[PDB]
Amino acid sequence: YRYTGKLRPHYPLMPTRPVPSYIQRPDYADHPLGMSESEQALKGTSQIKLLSSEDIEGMRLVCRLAREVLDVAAGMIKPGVTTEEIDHAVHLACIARNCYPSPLNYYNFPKSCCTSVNEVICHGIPDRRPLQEGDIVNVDITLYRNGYHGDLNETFFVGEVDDGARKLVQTTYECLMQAIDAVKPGVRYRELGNIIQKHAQANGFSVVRSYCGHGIHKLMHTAPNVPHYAKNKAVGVMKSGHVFTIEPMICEGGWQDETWPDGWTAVTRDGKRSAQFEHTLLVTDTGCEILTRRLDSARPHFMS
Ligand SMILES: CCCC(CCC)[C@H](N)P(=O)(O)O
Ligand SMILES: [Co+2]
Ligand SMILES: [Co+2]
Ligand SMILES: [K+]
Repeated sequence: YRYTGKLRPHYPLMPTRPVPSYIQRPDYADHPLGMSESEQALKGTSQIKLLSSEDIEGMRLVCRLAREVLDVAAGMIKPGVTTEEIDHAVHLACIARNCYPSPLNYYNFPKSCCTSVNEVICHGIPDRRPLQEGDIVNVDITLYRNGYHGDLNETFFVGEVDDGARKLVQTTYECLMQAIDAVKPGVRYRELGNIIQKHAQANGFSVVRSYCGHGIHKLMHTAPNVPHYAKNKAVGVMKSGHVFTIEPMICEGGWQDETWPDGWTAVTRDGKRSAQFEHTLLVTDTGCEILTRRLDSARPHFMS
């Protein structure tokens, strides 16, 4: 394998972290290949679930807890801390909240969160590499509680970063907020990518195409599929009761991605940097509730 950038995996990994048996587990947790019976059963569906009041409560809770855990991880970002150390803290933080770390054994994913440094687009595996001054790092948190998953991520600065890093992360955040702002009943899911690409491109960045936002509730990933690029073919129209994510990945260079031989780590083919933010959103009668919103600050971590 020829790496696309300077980053390399830092192995061996610590042995897999166990979750106490009293934490309720999603169906794939114990599947030998980490496959989900219920996602298999609904694979290929276009029908978007209208959540019940009890579902909405379940989603509010799990998403609030996911936010808390992401916030635990943000508090750790600094030069010298390994992504593994971050994952350990995130794993304990999930357990402490009576939640299962959703990524753990999802299609055999080895860790409890995704850490994506620099040219990693998404799904980086926490490992022995210490964070370095000037890195950007996304931490992606997904938690599972009482039958519900809650999904969010933020990109962070590691010490002082260059102007190019500032601009990429800022623009990425602005792309997310511009898309969220459009969400309300009657809007086509395919329109969000127009908004995202328009802003990214205006700033000289490209929009990853291979990974999309998604419905989320009882399944981790389900309808609708939500592309972040312009003129996509997404099916569906927003209605009050819909729950989905928007999670744009934006890049310094080209949009093209490839996967490391670990089967997960998605990197820019050119080796240039990529940033992402993600919220889980509930469509309301009037607009949208940001279920994974920070409660104790109006701003994401990179802005302070
Ligand atoms: C590799 C795992 C993928 C998933 C989380 C897994 C439950 C991510 N949080 P995503 O949907 O890519 O935001
Ligand atoms: Co996520
Ligand atoms: Co997601
Ligand atoms: K990245």
